[PDB]
Amino acid sequence: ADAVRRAKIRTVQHTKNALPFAAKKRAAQRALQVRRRNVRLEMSGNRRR
RNA sequence: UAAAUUAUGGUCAAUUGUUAGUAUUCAUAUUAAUUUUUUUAAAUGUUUUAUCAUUUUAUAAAGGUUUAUUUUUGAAAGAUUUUUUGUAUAAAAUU
Ligand SMILES: [Mg+2]
Repeated sequence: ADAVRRAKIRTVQHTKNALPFAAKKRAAQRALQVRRRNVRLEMSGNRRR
């Protein structure tokens, strides 16, 4: 009975903390995102002849 | 071919753990799997001016390809001084 109780709140905390955890791990990657690639400029740069 | 010189009148050792620094496993370690994790969907407001203008704002990517590199006198710094003057443009060297 308690093993299902441990499994229930782990999925309950996952539904609540899906949105705020996705914002912090996005901002943690943006600090390491020095000189991101612009993909629409490389695809327009390959189009030029 | 110098021929054994004669108080042997001083023996009682070494080890108390304190070091002038590349040290070797042909089978173990590095790689991918038994395991990876987390995101991202473009379409964009730099600003002051004397106003249809003028003053300040000098290294984004792909492509093409390089033996090598750095420092403006000029703009600013910057001053009760002033000449667009204050030695920047080069060499050796190693695919
Ligand atoms: Mg000056």
